[PDB]
Amino acid sequence: EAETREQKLLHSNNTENVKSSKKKGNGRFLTLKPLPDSIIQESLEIQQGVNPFFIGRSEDCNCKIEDNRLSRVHCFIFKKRHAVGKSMYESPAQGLDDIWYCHTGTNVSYLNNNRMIQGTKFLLQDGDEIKIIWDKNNKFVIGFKVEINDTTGLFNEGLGMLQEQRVVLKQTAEEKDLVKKL
Repeated sequence: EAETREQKLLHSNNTENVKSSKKKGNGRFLTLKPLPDSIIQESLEIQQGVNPFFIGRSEDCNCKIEDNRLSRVHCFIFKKRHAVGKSMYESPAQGLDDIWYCHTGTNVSYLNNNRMIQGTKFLLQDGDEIKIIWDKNNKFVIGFKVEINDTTGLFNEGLGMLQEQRVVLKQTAEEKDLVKKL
């Protein structure tokens, strides 16, 4: 209980939160945690792989990294079905969904160790510290930390199942003829 019962708004204690004042994870998959080394500092939340989740100096992106070096829609993250490797394989992965970091601005964004060169795409993983921007010449880096908290049906449960087999992939499908408009 908490209130006399039915008055401010209605029903059981805190209405047992049917619509729920609380929520957390109602459609969240990744929490972008920018660190202090990055001009940004806190934690963002990409909803269940918004697909796509742009990010840059233009709020038009699914997020906002307020960083001048960003050319508006500076970087462009995407999300889609894992899609098993083309050929061979034994147990595919129908369903699930992989993420795709893809820089599209005029500059370059990256993923821990893979430097993208605009209009480029790349795969993302859990705890994948990314860097929307990186200009050591004038002390300006956007250190970020991809933190997958859901991983419900996320293929590979988000955990970079590898040691060294994921390099930046140039654009594709014209930013899927959808991210190409930014």
